[PDB]
Amino acid sequence: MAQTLQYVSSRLSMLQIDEEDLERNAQFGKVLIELCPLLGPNGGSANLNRELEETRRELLLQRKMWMRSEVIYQLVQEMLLDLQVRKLEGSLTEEERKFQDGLQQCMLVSECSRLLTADSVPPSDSTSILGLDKQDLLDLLPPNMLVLWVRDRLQKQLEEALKKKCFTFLSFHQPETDEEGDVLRAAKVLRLASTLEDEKRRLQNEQEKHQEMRALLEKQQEIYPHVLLRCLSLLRQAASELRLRAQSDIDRI
Amino acid sequence: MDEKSTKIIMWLKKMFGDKPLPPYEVNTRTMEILYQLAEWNEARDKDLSLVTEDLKLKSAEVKAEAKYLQDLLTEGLGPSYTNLSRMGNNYLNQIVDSCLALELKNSSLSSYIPAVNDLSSELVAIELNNQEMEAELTSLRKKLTEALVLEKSLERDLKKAEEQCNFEKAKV
Amino acid sequence: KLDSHLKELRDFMYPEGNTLMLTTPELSGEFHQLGSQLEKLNHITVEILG
Amino acid sequence: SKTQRALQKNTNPDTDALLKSLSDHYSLELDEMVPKMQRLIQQCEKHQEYG
Amino acid sequence: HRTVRKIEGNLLWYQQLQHTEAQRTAEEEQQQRRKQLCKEILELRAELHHL
Amino acid sequence: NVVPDEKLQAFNTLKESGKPVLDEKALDEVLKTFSISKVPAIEEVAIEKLEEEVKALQKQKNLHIRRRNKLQMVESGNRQMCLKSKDKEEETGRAFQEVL
Repeated sequence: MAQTLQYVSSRLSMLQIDEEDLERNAQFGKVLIELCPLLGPNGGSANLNRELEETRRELLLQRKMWMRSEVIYQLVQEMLLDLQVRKLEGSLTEEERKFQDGLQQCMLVSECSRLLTADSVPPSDSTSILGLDKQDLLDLLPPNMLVLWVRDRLQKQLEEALKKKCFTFLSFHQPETDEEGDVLRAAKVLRLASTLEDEKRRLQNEQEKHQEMRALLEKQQEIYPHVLLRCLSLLRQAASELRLRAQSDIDRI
Repeated sequence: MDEKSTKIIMWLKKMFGDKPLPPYEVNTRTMEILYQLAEWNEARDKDLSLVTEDLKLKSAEVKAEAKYLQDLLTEGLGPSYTNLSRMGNNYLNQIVDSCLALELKNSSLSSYIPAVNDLSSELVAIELNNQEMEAELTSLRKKLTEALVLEKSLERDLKKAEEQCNFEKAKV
Repeated sequence: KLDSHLKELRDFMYPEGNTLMLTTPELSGEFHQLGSQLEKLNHITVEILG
Repeated sequence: SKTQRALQKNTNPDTDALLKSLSDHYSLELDEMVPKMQRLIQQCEKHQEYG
Repeated sequence: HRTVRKIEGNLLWYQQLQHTEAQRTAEEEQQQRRKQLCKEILELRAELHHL
Repeated sequence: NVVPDEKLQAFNTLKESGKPVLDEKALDEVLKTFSISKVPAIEEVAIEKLEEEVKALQKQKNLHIRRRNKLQMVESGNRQMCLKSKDKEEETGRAFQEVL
């Protein structure tokens, strides 16, 4: 019976069920045990919880794909901003300037091309903004030799930027790593995501422990006052019935 | 009582489906517990349905945006942005996986920094709170043990005292 | 409050800390002294009659 | 509420009332009984001298 | 069975208690250091909260 | 039904120690309060644990100081970048007026 209570209390943390309830109502306890699998740990229906977990997995996959692209996009924007700032400080080499101008122009053309191509359905009849077609924008691209050069150079710059960003993530999470060589930092970066997941898991475990301890504390706070009252009742009996009455009569005689 | 009873029976029928409802002791207390449980389940089922539908919508929206960004980058940077070196891909995966682990809106430092700080602060805060609660549990357990010992000692002393009083009463 | 009530009643009933006291210690001491003195008086009386 | 109800059922007599009764009874014994016993002790000592 | 539970239960209980107490006697001597460490911990928590 | 000679001796010692032997009811009440789980004997925060805590809090303090410094660097860097970005906005604003 104690096992049934523990099981039901762990799964149905909201139910205030005492041992007296299950002792007086044995068939009711069976019903609760049968209900526990049908009810998820959070009080929701098991089917709906399963559906929710499936839908969450799907979202995580899509998000992973989106994030991959988003990281690259952001890095490129950051790179462009950095090169722009250096261009204004007069510290940019002529090659860097050409690269910066070429890359900025390629991205801009691409962004604007898309503004025009509302992937909508060919309607052979849709009026473009300002009457511009995709081809009108492609003409504003730098010469094909410069575009290929910019794309080849970008790969090396992107990997360096990815490295710099990873090192920054690591440096913030583990500032002690800033005193370590690039090889050791690269090794630690390869574990960074797993370390963060572990820390998150640790937090979840500590929260569960907290809830358990809290449940125990509440039980003890329920039993303690009753025990004090029983002691008080015994002392009252000794004082009123024995000392003030029985013993006082004896002493007089 | 008749309305709550109807709600419980309907709810149990829904939960157990085609399986015959198991016989249980129908008393005021069992009905109250079942009723609270039924209300809680119904309210949670509603919340979970709304969350599940929203996540489906969000999954579609994220997919659409992913396609957009991929196309933008392919057209702007060429197919070569996807041909990163093994180490480059590893770095990219680690950033992505770190961001997913912290449930971030984006890969910016403005998002990563506060997330890491919050995770660290929450972990310490909860660990301290658990230590404090452990001390309180130990302290109360001691108080409870002392009180229980006292209760037994008082029961003994009272019995002895009652015997002694009876003996003296006989002498008197 | 419960703890305070319990401590106050207990202190009163257990003055020497170890034994439940039903009689006032001062009174218990006097009974013993009076019993002893009466025993002496009874000896003297028996001795004189004898 | 359960603990308060248990305190009210177990409260005849009120712990404060009971402590007062106990303290009064203690004072009564010291003022009346203890001196009476001392007087009797003294009387017994005089009777011994009479012997 | 009843006697065995009683015996084992009490032993278990007091074992748990003693274990809890024995740990304490050693502890009185270490009290000044405990107060100092507690003071230091409070000071460090306050500093951590400010940071 | 078997009580080893060791437990019997231990119990007799407990009886001799003058500690009240808890009746079955009392034991049930108190033992309920006992989570089977190995809650490790609260190793009474051994001065060592407090010391460990002080060490752990010092480590945390050092960490927060390092992270604050890093944040201040990132913040200064971003502030500079934000000012320069405003200059870009002004340059691009001029180029846009030329096109108009």
